Amino acid sequence: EKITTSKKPNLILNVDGLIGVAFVDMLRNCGSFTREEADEYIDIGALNGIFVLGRSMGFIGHYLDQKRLKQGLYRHPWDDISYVLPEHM
Amino acid sequence: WARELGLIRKPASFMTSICDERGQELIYAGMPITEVFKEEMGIGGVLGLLWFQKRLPKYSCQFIEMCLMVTADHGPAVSGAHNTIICARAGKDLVSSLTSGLLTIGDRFGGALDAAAKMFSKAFDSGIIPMEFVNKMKKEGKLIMGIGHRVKSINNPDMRVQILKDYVRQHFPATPLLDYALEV
Amino acid sequence: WARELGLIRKPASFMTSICDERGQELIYAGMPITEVFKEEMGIGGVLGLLWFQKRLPKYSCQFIEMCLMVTADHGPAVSGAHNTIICARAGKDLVSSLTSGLLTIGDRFGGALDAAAKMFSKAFDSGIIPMEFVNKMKKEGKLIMGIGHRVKSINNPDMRVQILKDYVRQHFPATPLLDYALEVEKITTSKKPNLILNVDGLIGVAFVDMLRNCGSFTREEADEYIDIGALNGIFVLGRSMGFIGHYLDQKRLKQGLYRHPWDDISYVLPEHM
Amino acid sequence: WARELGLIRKPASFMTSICDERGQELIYAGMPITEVFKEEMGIGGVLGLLWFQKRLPKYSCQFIEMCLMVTADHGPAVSGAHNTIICARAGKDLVSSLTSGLLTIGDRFGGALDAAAKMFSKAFDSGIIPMEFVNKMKKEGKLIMGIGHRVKSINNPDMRVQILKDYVRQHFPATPLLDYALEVEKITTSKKPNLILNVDGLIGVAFVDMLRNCGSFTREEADEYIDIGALNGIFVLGRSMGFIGHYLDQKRLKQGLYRHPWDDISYVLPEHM
Amino acid sequence: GKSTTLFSRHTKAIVWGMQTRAVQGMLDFDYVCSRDEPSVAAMVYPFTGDHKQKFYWGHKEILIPVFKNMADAMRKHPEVDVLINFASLRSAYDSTMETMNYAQIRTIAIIAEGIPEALTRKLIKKADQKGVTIIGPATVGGIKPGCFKIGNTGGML
Ligand SMILES: CC(C)(COP(=O)(O)OP(=O)(O)OC[C@H]1O[C@@H](n2cnc3c(N)ncnc32)[C@H](O)[C@@H]1OP(=O)(O)O)[C@@H](O)C(=O)NCCC(=O)NCCS
Ligand SMILES: CC(C)(COP(=O)(O)OP(=O)(O)OC[C@H]1O[C@@H](n2cnc3c(N)ncnc32)[C@H](O)[C@@H]1OP(=O)(O)O)[C@@H](O)C(=O)NCCC(=O)NCCS
Repeated sequence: EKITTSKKPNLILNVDGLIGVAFVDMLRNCGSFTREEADEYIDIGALNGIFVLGRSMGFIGHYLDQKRLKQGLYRHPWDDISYVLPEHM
Repeated sequence: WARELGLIRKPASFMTSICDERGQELIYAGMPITEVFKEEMGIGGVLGLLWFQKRLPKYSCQFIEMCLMVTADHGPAVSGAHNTIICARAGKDLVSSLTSGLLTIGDRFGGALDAAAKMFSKAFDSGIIPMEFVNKMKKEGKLIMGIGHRVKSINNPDMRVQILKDYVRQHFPATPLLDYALEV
Repeated sequence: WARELGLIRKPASFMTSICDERGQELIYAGMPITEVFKEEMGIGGVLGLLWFQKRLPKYSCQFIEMCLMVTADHGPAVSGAHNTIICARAGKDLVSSLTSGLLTIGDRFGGALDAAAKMFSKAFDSGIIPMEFVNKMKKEGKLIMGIGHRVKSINNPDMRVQILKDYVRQHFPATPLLDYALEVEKITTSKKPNLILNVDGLIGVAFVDMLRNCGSFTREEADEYIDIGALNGIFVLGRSMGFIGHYLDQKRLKQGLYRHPWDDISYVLPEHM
Repeated sequence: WARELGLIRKPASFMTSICDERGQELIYAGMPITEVFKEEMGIGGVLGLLWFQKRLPKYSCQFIEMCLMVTADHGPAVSGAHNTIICARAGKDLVSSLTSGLLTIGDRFGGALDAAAKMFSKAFDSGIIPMEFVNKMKKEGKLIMGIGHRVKSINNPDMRVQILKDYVRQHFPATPLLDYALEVEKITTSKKPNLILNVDGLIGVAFVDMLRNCGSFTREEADEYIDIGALNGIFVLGRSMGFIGHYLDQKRLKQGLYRHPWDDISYVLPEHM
Repeated sequence: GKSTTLFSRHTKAIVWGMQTRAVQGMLDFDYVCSRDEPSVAAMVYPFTGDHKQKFYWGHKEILIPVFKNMADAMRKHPEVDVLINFASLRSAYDSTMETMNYAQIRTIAIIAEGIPEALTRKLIKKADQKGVTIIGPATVGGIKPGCFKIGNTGGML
């Protein structure tokens, strides 16, 4: 982060990267994982599980909120599309 | 440019009264993320913020965390965990395995939460005696959602409804539904 | 109003070169729905219009209908049909039952439609003799996808690989990849008799051959769709009929919730964590 | 060894009266796959077999193929194709993109296929006039399912309704429920032009006609297949071709991740919670 | 009304209560007794809709329907003549009051234990008024070897 923040000032260590490297650091620095499980769980996908279980609270929050605002069906208007069809198939 | 110099107009859909991601701080319902972490509310506190948009009291926050602890895994025999195992054994990935196990949580599996809330609240706010309510349900010919458990009984308790009952009796002020539920 | 009178110019996402729904006629790929029904192209023809955006020839449209008829239901033992049955027995609904069955069609279930096409088309465009291909997929582990069965071996055919093979050898002009796959299957039937060319391999090689040997695909769209997954689309759209059939059938026999008894589990829990 | 020796007796779950897979031939509903391809029943014919377990007549199998050609893609604006494009732009795969599009086929999008059959056949067997059925339905404040459409009108009609009508007038003997539905449609378009009899209502009433006025369904089968949900499956299986077409198109245009700009949102948060 | 041949080799029963173990024991008895047809037509459990429970006849499987209301169970199946009542001690009296007034039932069997004395007095009175044969309270039932078995009389096979 110190090296890459000198190129552009916005390149900071993201939250989606700090959780990853702090989680790997937890698994391979704290006890009870040896070093062959603590890089097995990263390959299996136990870091996608943290994001999916964390973001389920946000997606259930958005479901309950869009149900509580009595919002109707979505249609996504044709002025946001630009069909680029072939000439005559 | 025509809206930056402010002349055009635009009706905006998707009203979303939760989690304003713009600005210099990730604001939740009305409370910023630094206030979430300074006030020391757990994940029950942000469940109250995102879902309910209220800063719930600190006994209700621990009760929401207690509910998310007891409604965790209950063996792989049950149908949702079984579908997750079938999709993991077909080698898919985490989100397709979890998602095709999540699409069983309907009415016969996992629907007893909403069903036993609405039934015991429709038999209490339209006030009946519990002895008349069980006779009404027997006369109509359907079971009461809440009550069951083929293994445990009044002899030996469940020890995961027991800890919840202990928490609500030792922390909840003015709990009539629980009392009414116990009556039944 | 400003876009209607035309002075705003906002950039539009969602480029979508398929199915112009607006206007007065539901236009498909480039052809209206009235021409779709007048020119008597079936659901294989509208698959060629929606997926590939080409007017496929009338033998190829009927071949895609043949593929969606053979890759329909193949018994309820399999993983996806089993998941559909468990969600239908948990009383869910059609779209969640079919959907939670459709989230198994990855690599081990339903992946032989695409793996046995990428394999047989990578090792045919690299100029490899079938004996060298069988031996190359021997020294690297890697059992050949799309070759193998459990019972139907030889002088006892698959009888739904035979229908597709008859259709392709009678109707397809200039089919080299099916003939290469048949040379590979003739080499590997000498090892074991039940190493016949599977239906999941035959639809793969006949589909790749149809794309790169019929008209209107050059050769670089004809394997772009193979890389993108038109063959996975063929299997998923075919097996959706079987999964909806399993949902309706478990809903019609009025089956109850499933529990999967503890005699078939064998918990192997640790000691005290 | 005790089962093959035959002295144990175990109660099998999963009754599944469809697609006997084991044996020397893949039997469908009751008809083997060589007979399926020899009688030239199309994907509508195997749909009849797998879903209803009745070998349907040839004017009904072609109607099922016409339904699955008409209920294919209807543009990317609508909510299911929108979710499929969002997921294909977030780069997932076929089953997750098609599946996250298929989990919107509910009651407001595309799940009117069954409610516009239950409602129109519950107000035909308790026979009222259309002008009182509309009065009752507005009086109760509920929507007449399969009578409304967001973007099409009578001054902007959808042609896929007309293609089905010109088939069900000719090859269908004695279809009165469609005439009832057209009566209700023009009763409602006399008031508001927006409310036009959908394809999601025309296929519902034409499928009730095809089930109860053709053979092999008596009256308990032909109402069980409405109560169970065999008409939503027509829309889901028909629209799977459109959603796989949208996945393939957004995969071939090499589009990027979608972000949905904040000028289309209007956050309406509380003050300080 | 109290007939002599209560159960024969051609009898068929209606079970009241979700008692799949007892019905499978009865079907195993009727297979072992060299009997041609099973002695159970349908079951009654009023807490769910109608379906077909699957039971085991010998080496093979057959289906026994389970109804919700007793009226459909009497209408669809008129060949029965005996109703076994596995209801509880608090719901057997109303079940017998409902079940005696039907036509095709010639005998009932109250297997429940703990019935009230006044309730079984009114039950006996209506039973002798109607003419059915009641094998009632605190029983395990009966067994006619070669023909018929009520519930779990005798035990396992
Ligand atoms: C030794 C014995 C068990 C092997 O039998 P087998 O049928 O060859 O079983 P295998 O699994 O080894 O066959 C796999 C072969 O098919 C190949 N194969 C398997 N699946 C394949 C696939 N999808 N694609 C391509 N090739 C495949 C394998 O690579 C292998 O071929 P290879 O020899 O080139 O490696 C058999 O010979 C036997 O029964 N011996 C006992 C006879 C005896 O002496 N009895 C006592 C006298 S009374
Ligand atoms: C799909 C649907 C949302 C489109 O309708 P719409 O163009 O958005 O119409 P609006 O909801 O914006 O306008 C509401 C007015 O029209 C009425 N209305 C709209 N659709 C109606 C319908 N199917 N039936 C009866 N009344 C309807 C409303 O009662 C209301 O009346 P009002 O003028 O007195 O206030 C709606 O018609 C519907 O839910 N139909 C049933 C589901 C269906 O068939 N979907 C297939 C097409 S997507």
